[PDB]
Amino acid sequence: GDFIEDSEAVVAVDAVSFTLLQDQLQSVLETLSEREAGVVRLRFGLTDGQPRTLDEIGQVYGVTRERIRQIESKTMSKLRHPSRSQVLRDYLD
Amino acid sequence: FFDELRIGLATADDIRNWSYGEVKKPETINYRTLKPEKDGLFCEKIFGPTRDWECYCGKYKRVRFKGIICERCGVEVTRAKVRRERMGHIELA
Amino acid sequence: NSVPGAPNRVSFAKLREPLEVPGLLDVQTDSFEWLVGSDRWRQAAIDRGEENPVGGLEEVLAELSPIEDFSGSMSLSFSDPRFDEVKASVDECKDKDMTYAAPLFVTAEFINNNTGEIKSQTVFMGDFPMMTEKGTFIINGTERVVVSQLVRSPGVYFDETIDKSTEKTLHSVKVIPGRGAWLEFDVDKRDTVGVRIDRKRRQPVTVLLKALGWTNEQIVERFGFSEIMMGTLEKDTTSGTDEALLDIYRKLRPGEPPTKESAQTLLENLFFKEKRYDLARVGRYKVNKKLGLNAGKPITSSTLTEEDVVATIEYLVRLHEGQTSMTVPGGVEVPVEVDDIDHFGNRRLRTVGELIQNQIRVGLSRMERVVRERMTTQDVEAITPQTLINIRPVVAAIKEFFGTSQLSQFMDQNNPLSGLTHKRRLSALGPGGLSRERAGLEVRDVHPSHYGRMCPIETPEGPNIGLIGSLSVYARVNPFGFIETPYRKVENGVVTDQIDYLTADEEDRHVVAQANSPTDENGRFTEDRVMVRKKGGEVEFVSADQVDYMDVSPRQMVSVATAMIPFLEHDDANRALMGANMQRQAVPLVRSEAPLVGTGMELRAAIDAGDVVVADKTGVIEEVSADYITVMADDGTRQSYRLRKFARSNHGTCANQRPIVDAGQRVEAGQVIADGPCTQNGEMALGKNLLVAIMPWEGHNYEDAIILSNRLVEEDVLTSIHIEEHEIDARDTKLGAEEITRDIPNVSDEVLADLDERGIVRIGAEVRDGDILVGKVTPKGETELTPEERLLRAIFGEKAREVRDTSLKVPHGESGKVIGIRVFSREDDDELPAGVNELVRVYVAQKRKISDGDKLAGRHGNKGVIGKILPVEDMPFLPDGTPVDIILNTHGVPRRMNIGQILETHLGWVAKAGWNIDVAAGVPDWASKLPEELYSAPADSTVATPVFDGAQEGELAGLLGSTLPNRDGEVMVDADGKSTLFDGRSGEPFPYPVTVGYMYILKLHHLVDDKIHARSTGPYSMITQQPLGGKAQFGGQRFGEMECWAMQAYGAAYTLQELLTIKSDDTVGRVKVYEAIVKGENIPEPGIPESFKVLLKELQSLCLNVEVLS
Amino acid sequence: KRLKVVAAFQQSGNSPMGMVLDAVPVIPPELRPMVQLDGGRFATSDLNDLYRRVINRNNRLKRLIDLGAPEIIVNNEKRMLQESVDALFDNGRRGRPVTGPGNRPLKSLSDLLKGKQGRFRQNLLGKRVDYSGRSVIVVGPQLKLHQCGLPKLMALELFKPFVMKRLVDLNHAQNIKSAKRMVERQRPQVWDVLE
Amino acid sequence: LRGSRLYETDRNHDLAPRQVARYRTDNGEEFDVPFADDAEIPGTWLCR
Ligand SMILES: [Zn+2]
Repeated sequence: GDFIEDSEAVVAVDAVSFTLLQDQLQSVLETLSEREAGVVRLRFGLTDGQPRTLDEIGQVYGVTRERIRQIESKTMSKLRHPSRSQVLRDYLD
Repeated sequence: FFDELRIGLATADDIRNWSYGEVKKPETINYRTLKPEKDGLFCEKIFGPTRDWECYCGKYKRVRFKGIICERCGVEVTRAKVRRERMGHIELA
Repeated sequence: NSVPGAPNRVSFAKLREPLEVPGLLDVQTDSFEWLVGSDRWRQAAIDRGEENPVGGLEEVLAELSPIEDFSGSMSLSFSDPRFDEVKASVDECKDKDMTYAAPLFVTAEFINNNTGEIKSQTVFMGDFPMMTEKGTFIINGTERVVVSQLVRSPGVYFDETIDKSTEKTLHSVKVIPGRGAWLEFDVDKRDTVGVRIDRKRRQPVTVLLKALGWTNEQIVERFGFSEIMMGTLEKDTTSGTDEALLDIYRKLRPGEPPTKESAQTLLENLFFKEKRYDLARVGRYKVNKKLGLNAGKPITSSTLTEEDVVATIEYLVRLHEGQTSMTVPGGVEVPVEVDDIDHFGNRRLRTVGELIQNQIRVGLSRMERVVRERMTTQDVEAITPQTLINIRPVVAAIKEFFGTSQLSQFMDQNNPLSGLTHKRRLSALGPGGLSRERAGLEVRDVHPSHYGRMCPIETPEGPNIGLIGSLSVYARVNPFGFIETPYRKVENGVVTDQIDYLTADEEDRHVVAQANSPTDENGRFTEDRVMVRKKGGEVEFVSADQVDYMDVSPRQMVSVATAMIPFLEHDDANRALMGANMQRQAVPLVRSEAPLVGTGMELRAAIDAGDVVVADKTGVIEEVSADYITVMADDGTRQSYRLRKFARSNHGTCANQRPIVDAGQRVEAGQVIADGPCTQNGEMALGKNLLVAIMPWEGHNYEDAIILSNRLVEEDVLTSIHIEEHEIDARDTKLGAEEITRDIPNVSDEVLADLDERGIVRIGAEVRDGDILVGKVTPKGETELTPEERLLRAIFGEKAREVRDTSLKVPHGESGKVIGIRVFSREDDDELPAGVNELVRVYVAQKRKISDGDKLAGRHGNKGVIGKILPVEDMPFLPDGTPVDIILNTHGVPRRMNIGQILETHLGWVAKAGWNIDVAAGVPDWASKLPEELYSAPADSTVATPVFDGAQEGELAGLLGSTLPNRDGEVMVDADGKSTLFDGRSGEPFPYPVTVGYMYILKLHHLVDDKIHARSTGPYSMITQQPLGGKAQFGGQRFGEMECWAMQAYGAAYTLQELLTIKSDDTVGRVKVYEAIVKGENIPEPGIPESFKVLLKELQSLCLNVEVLS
Repeated sequence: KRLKVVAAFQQSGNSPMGMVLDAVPVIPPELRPMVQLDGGRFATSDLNDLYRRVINRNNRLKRLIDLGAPEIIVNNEKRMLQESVDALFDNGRRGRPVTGPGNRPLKSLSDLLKGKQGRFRQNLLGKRVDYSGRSVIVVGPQLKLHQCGLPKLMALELFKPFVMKRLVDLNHAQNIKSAKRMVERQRPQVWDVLE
Repeated sequence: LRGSRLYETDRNHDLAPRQVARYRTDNGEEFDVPFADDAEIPGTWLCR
């Protein structure tokens, strides 16, 4: 038993990097997108860990289905600009 | 912040109160699918879930349900590390 | 002279050797040959004076058979073991990772008593591991050695002790069998003779005598000499044999009710039936010798007999009374004395053959039990040996012993000497032996009987001191397991050519004279009195006519390693032990050279270790390459020898054989044709001979530290090659098989630049820490990626790949070139373990140069680590410009009592620079006894100084005073052995002359390269959650209890708290502290280490109500 | 001697009924883990083996009483249950210790914290710690009384987090992952920050 | 040599709504179980 390492123990450095990724992502790119951040947050669920389908936004708010997808596509295209797509390009691993 | 540590003689009532469920099977894990067997040793319903907020049948698999007991398998959805603090008892004739 | 090669090495020996050194591997090979049984063994046994010899396997099989079932109606038997041929060869087994064994066949005969049938035929008993020519066992591709075990031989042992209350002398005797109940008699302080049977309560022996069938008249007739016997008899309340039998049965077996037949047959089966009580073959002989029974007849029945019990009682009674001699009726006269169990006349040696025989016996017992179970379960007509014979238990026992027994050990392959000494190791531990925690001073101390059998020097330094030793050079093992040593028969004060092998108890009855005693050409002793050893091992002067035996050689007492310490007699026992132990740790160097000064053993040992290649038959060399040597024998036969090249040893040391012969060169049988790892021209070369100056230098050699010149690094003098193997396996999983692939998720294209197309690293590449060796991937299954990772993948359009990387990566701190790759794939045979589809081995070799922290040592126990390596211009240099290679501190020698190294240095300087003794005015007085060959020798001439017979004080002084000059016709070293050096740094000459010469320095296998690891964060334990230990993992250093005491003494409350909580097992604290350090913040407060919580919830178990209040 | 024991129950609020057990507790599984070793092999603490036996016997008794077995068999089963519980709490105390494969006795609960090994003297009073290393020592005569020579690699490993912080804040690495990657490969910029 | 055994933003303000049941055993021991609003409460339960 003294040679079997625990494979579920929290790795310190990793546990740090993640909270930095969650800090450098939620702050900058989210804020420069104004209210277009909200749709992204619900789409991937990074605000409460609850991914939501398109209709789950339209069930309450007046936005329509295809418009949400268009907004998502535009945000996806413009957030991949190197000036703002290079700082987050080191956390892929 | 501890004041004192008191030792005593545990009674049947104390042992029963410590427990979250009676163990009544010697099974530990099934041979195929390598998962804990119900009502035996390593039982999830007694000692808690193996994964974080994931019950046996998978009906509840997200943090939002924290504290809810699954009505289909009885496994509470909580941290997987509760398995090192949940006790069980054997009622011997 | 024995070796045709025989490199020239003049010797200072003045005594001619009357007996040649025997084979040093005989202890293993002869025992194994006895076990299996071989034609040469049969011939040797016949010649030795025995008829109808029986091997170990035959003995065990005869013991097992015949067998009849309960309520006998039919019988079975085994006989005639046979070995046909080994399945594979040595190196095939070594490479393919399979045991080197041969099949075994035994003829089994099944007989039906009702009809008289015979179902006789051969049965396959399994694969018996076989011994190689070197005396090793290849198990699962690994070479292993079975070490002989020292064990107290079975017999009857008497002793006496002074009581505490009454202070009377109380005598006791114990009968120790191979198997059976323990029987021991005693005399009480009340003057009564009792007996404890099968560890039961004491009672008078008279009841035992009565139960055995003795009326109350024969006891008086026989034991009428003593008075305690009559006291016991009169005090005995029991009357008649029947009365005693009932009491004995009640006491021994109080559970079941007494009966008549059971009571009558109780003692019969307890001791007198071989199936339940058996003295070994040695036990019967020892009992007969002690009590003088069965004098002059073969020993076939070994079980106890009724005569010997009364003989033992009489012996004990007479010994207590005070009689010196004693003779039982029908027996010869024997003396009366107590037994010291440390005497080798009592301690015997279990060789490898006997150790294997015991396991074979156990396996056959289990097989016989299974046969008994199956015998009465099927029909009696269509029943054959195959149906009811299960060979699994015996093969299982054989496999268990080799892979699990403590005696079967992983061979030490640092160098040939290490392996040779391993095979001659005598161990007191192991099953049936001593325990390291239950061994007092008496057992581990040197006993006089050891002389010539067990070396008093070679032994472990640590807690195993005295429990593990080495066999002496000339020692031989008696078939009973006792160690015999040779002596020269001397009669009428004239040494005779006859040689006899004697045992300790046998030599105790003789007077033995030391070999180094003056003798005339005729053989008659020159002196009037001679030095001898007496019965008690006491040393005395006696008249020349009183000696009846003589030592064979002066070095009869030393082992193989101890025999290679020059000037041993000038070194203290502790330092000699340290040097002998160190000799076995020398690592092979890239190039080897024999010492200038040594013993004559280096040669023979090198051949006996079996690492050098010797021509089998006389002939002429035909072809010589770096890989093979082809020799055309004198007749038409021709033989090819394969040379091992860059083969990893058991301890990751390069084993490299190279030829020394040339094409068209005549060679003779037994002549070395290729050198081994640590050999040079057929001799043993463990280190390097180099120039040394004895002086303190600026405090860099303070407290045993050593300074080396940079030359040894530039010229690779102390460089060594180290090879390591890395293994990876691709197997099956419930989620799908894992594949060896060249593409790995999330890896830079540059990283996998040296990977072969299959994903394996390319040969000749230079891998460093963290580099990929073999590419592997395993299925993931569930993903449940985090929202942040999902968004990151979406913005980059990266697939959630099915497989995770599990490639084999170079361990931390490793480096070197890739030299070899081995691949096994289940598709192409490759009988891998179930579930494994691919197996890849990669060999990485690196060349290590001597550096700071590496451990060097001499042959006299003068170990030390290198503290400083200077450039050549800084080292002190001789007045001719020659710089020294090593500086050793002067404060070590005198207090450590290893002055032999100074003589080594002087004689090494003499050897390197030739010498010539002027003989114009006759011969000098000091050189009177030197042999002619030592009168003059050229430069770089090697010399031999055998231990206890070698270069003398005055001879060494004269040779120092009569050396040849250098190229400029001048002498650097004066007649006192000192020279005037120059300071390399300042440049001025040192004020006083310094001792300078040549020393043999060898590189031990203790290198800082492989012991440096540090840790900041790594794997943790499953339960306690504390860091793991060991360099294999990212081991954390243990902060032991004593360190806590020290911290408390300092009053460092905070440091201790952080050590015990934050840095060990405060799970939350660990990650929070890492985050704080990375972010540059104050360290958070610790709390509640996990170990205490585990303790609390462990005490909660086993019903203890432990709780915390506030 | 008898009063020494009797007074404990007299002058307290606890009764001696605790010496007879009606329900044995069970330790959480994590403290007796069933870890899947590499290659699919399973390693299990023998403690959970003992428990199993108890349960088995405790079940058999429940059956024997149910169908009204003769008193001899019921008494034998009760004795077996007693022995199993005894060995669970303290193996080898009364009779021959319970053994599994080979002949090594099983490790009971008491053994887990009894002697030199266990928890008290092996995991509570002294333990292995992070941020630590070890190496051979050599004499430094040029050092001052308050100075020691630390190998470059050992110092780098010990100070890895500090080195990573000083690399990221000095713009040698863009983030913590980059700093760690740089430190692992030991690029030249690392040694400047290390000193 | 290594083995294996069989990290989300914690939040206390927001949680899935739940309803508490109530069960009696043969011995009169009361137990409570928090179930989700989906209900589907079984008629019989296994208590501690
Ligand atoms: Zn469920």
